[PDB]
Amino acid sequence: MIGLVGKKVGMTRIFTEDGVSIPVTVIEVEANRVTQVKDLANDGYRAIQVTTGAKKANRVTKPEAGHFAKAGVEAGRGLWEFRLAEGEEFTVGQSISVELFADVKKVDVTGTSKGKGFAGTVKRWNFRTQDATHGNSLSHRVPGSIGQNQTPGKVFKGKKMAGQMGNERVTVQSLDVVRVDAERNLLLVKGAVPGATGSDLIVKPAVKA
Amino acid sequence: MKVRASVKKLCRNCKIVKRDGVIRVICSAEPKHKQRQ
Amino acid sequence: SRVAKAPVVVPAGVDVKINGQVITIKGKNGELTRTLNDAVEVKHADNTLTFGPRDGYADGWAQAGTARALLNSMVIGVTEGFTKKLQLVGVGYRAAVKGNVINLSLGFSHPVDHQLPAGITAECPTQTEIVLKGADKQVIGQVAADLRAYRRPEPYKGKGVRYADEVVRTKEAKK
Amino acid sequence: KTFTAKPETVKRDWYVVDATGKTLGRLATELARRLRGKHKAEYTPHVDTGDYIIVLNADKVAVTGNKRTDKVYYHHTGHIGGIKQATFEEMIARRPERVIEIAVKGMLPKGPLGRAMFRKLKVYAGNEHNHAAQQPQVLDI
Amino acid sequence: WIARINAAARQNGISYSKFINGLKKASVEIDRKILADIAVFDKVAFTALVEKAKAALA
RNA sequence: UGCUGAAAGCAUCUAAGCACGAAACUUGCCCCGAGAUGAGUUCUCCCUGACCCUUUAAGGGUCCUGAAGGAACGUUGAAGA
RNA sequence: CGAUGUCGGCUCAUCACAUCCUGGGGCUGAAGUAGGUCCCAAGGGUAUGGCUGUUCGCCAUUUAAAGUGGUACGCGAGCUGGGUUUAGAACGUCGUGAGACAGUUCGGUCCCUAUCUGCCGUGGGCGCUGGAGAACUGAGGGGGGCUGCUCCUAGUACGAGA
RNA sequence: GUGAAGAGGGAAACAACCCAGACCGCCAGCUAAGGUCCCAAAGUCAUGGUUAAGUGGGAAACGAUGUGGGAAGGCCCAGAC
Ligand SMILES: [Mg+2]
Ligand SMILES: [Mg+2]
Ligand SMILES: [Mg+2]
Ligand SMILES: [Mg+2]
Ligand SMILES: [Mg+2]
Ligand SMILES: [Mg+2]
Ligand SMILES: [Mg+2]
Ligand SMILES: [Mg+2]
Ligand SMILES: [Mg+2]
Ligand SMILES: [Mg+2]
Ligand SMILES: [Mg+2]
Ligand SMILES: [Mg+2]
Ligand SMILES: [Mg+2]
Ligand SMILES: [Mg+2]
Ligand SMILES: [Mg+2]
Ligand SMILES: [Mg+2]
Ligand SMILES: [Mg+2]
Ligand SMILES: [Mg+2]
Ligand SMILES: [Mg+2]
Ligand SMILES: [Mg+2]
Ligand SMILES: [Mg+2]
Ligand SMILES: [Mg+2]
Ligand SMILES: [Mg+2]
Ligand SMILES: [Mg+2]
Ligand SMILES: [Mg+2]
Ligand SMILES: [Mg+2]
Ligand SMILES: [Mg+2]
Ligand SMILES: [Mg+2]
Ligand SMILES: [Mg+2]
Ligand SMILES: [Mg+2]
Ligand SMILES: [Mg+2]
Ligand SMILES: [Mg+2]
Ligand SMILES: [Mg+2]
Ligand SMILES: [Mg+2]
Ligand SMILES: [Mg+2]
Ligand SMILES: [Mg+2]
Ligand SMILES: [Mg+2]
Ligand SMILES: [Mg+2]
Ligand SMILES: [Mg+2]
Ligand SMILES: [Mg+2]
Ligand SMILES: [Mg+2]
Ligand SMILES: [Mg+2]
Ligand SMILES: [Mg+2]
Ligand SMILES: [Mg+2]
Ligand SMILES: [Zn+2]
Repeated sequence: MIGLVGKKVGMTRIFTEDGVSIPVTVIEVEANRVTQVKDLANDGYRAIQVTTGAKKANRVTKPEAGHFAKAGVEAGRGLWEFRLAEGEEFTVGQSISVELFADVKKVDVTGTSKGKGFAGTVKRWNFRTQDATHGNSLSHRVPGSIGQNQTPGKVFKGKKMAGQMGNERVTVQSLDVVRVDAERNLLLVKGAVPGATGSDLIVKPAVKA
Repeated sequence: MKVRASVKKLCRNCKIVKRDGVIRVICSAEPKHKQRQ
Repeated sequence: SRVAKAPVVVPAGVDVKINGQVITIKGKNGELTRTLNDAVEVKHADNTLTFGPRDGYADGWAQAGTARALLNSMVIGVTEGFTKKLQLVGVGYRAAVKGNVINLSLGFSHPVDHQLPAGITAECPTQTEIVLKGADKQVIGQVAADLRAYRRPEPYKGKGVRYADEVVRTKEAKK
Repeated sequence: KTFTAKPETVKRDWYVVDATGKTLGRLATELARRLRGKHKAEYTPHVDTGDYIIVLNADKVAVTGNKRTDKVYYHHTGHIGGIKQATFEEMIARRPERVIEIAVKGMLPKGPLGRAMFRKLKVYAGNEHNHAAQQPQVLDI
Repeated sequence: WIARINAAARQNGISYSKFINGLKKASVEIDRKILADIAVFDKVAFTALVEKAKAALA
């Protein structure tokens, strides 16, 4: 359904009447606003493109500011797009309120990951390391052997080795929402949503619950 | 449900038929007679 | 062959529509359509369709008896009536009808809540005896078999869902 | 010294053909030799003498027998557990352009000029296109 | 050389095994090089040639 | 396992056709994904000067023009060899 | 033979299906339970220890299961060197002796920075035919799929009981 | 007998198999072994039958109302099934 865009600020815990310590996190969600409505005859697919946040005047560029003043909105910071289905009526000037999640029990959260650098073979793909003793020389952490002999006589495609760790788009699903905030524009969702704090995540109703 | 490459009739009600490239042997009142080629 | 040369009969009182293949026979029960394959020539003698192979085919007598038997079955379904009556067996096995629903308590934690096609008018004159009517014989045979064959009756006790007129194999657990 | 038809002087055409009711093996070799360009008298091997065809409604092409289902399409990708397979009826219901494009890709020759001759295969599977501005002629086969 | 000869033969409406047979009926000794070279430019004389083959057969 | 039913007037899941069927199949879940050369779709912002020379026009050069926007440099980061 | 390092462990796999588990159907000398036996099915999963140099094997103990094979009986320009294998020493036995013996204990140097194919990552130039700032449609690809047990139905059906 | 001491077209490639024995030059004609739907040159050439299984384009013991042709017999309007 119509997603929204938030920014993860911290992690805290909501307690209960009983004594449950529910882990929870606060994604601040301002009121997003429709920027470009598409459909099939206009572009090829029904969707919605939006933007929330704030960007400075002397670093919004002349291509972007024309698209801003073509709508009539403020100087936001991103450009995100949500696919849709039928049975909806929409315009461009109306801004989306923060209470669209106020009746959904299970949501989905996508975002970026953290950046763990050029990783290792014992670190990313969980290769069990070898003997740190007992004769063994200079092969404590290497990934060992990778191919057969002479038939194929090559390293197959789909192999796993060292590389960049994460730092891409990941997805956690079906999470638990406990509380909204009309006063200071928050969403409290149970768990540990991806990415470091100071990043912007894409939240939506859960695709299968 | 035998599988054999030498099928046969046994009783007086064995009906050899051919379905979908398979020479089946069946019977009206016998579960053991039921076959396949 | 021999049923391909022995032709059909058809009485009056009925809206005959032989538009070549689409022979819709609108009368007392209903009407059936079928777009036959074209390996048969057929004309109406106002009481009897002739049946034979159209000239040039290889397996011409394939359709020549089957389409004849089907055109017997369609017009006698429109004329008289068709069912093949079932009989539920078993204590704790009960069947209830409201027009186009079957509710069976066929030994499962969820009851068999099953639905019906267009050409089915079903009735239970007794709680375990159901009969489902219709005219299209090929459809009301298959629908009866699907509505029955959740449980073939097991060869020891005879407890299950069987036809009212079939044959079951009484078995013997030896000691 | 026999004449070698230089490319900047030789022309091109525009034909359309509605392949409904036509068989694959007896259609595709004619669409292969048309864009190979040998039915014209001024054919040369090493320089392209091709044509332009447009094959309309290519989701109707039929092969007789039982081979609407018994015609397989094997292709392997490069990741060791990844060779796949789709059959003829599924390829027809999914993408009815590649049922003709690979059929002419077989019979057309293989190389840089093979891909150059493939570049003119403007083959569709609908009942309209956007090169009628080029005023084509309805060829019959 | 035989390629453009067969091209012009299918262009005018005749095969190759009938064409060379009609020209052997007309007892010509002209080779594939110049039989192709006529069909390069002079289309009406090669049309006359296949008309002669059609008038030798028919 | 079926329904209808000839070949073979009868039984026949099969030859015409119609219905069911499992972690395998295509999807459905998710990721990098137009260097898809078959190179895309898509709403936006900028340049509306004079000329002579043989390359007679898709050509070479002198001058006000040098904007959209990016690169480089400094402060650096939950981005990083 | 102007040399392709050999058994077994450690580390990484991939395919095969004559399928160990799990999925669906027929037969039974199948009441239920659990099984017998072939037929379809290879997506996924497959024990930690004692003992010898050991794959196996035996034994102790789990689990749904502890599959069968090829890949130079996969893999030493990736790693142990215990096994068989060099030089020393001894016992049995053989020869008069020099010394031998799939007989045995004991100690015994495992070299190399990647040029190229390959594979996982990160990048500059140019093309996409006016040039630049972005957001995307997705033909194809790639990871993913496991299973235990307790409770409801119900101590129902089946069964003489159990 | 090729092949070692031998080139070339057909068997995809392929010393030994079939064709065949090239001293040099030519943008000349006829065929062999083998091929003529396009890749790659030449018949989607005509009558004419089998095949329905990609059989053609890998195999046995045995199996069967798959199928075409021939030769005899028994039962039959004393209607044989
Ligand atoms: Mg980082
Ligand atoms: Mg370890
Ligand atoms: Mg060392
Ligand atoms: Mg160390
Ligand atoms: Mg079947
Ligand atoms: Mg696979
Ligand atoms: Mg080639
Ligand atoms: Mg029958
Ligand atoms: Mg039947
Ligand atoms: Mg599962
Ligand atoms: Mg599924
Ligand atoms: Mg050497
Ligand atoms: Mg050696
Ligand atoms: Mg098997
Ligand atoms: Mg069994
Ligand atoms: Mg698999
Ligand atoms: Mg496996
Ligand atoms: Mg799957
Ligand atoms: Mg151990
Ligand atoms: Mg020990
Ligand atoms: Mg062991
Ligand atoms: Mg081996
Ligand atoms: Mg071996
Ligand atoms: Mg092994
Ligand atoms: Mg080895
Ligand atoms: Mg090695
Ligand atoms: Mg080793
Ligand atoms: Mg040692
Ligand atoms: Mg280097
Ligand atoms: Mg390198
Ligand atoms: Mg780049
Ligand atoms: Mg897939
Ligand atoms: Mg000799
Ligand atoms: Mg010699
Ligand atoms: Mg030779
Ligand atoms: Mg040769
Ligand atoms: Mg060979
Ligand atoms: Mg060759
Ligand atoms: Mg000579
Ligand atoms: Mg010959
Ligand atoms: Mg040709
Ligand atoms: Mg012919
Ligand atoms: Mg055989
Ligand atoms: Mg009798
Ligand atoms: Zn029997």
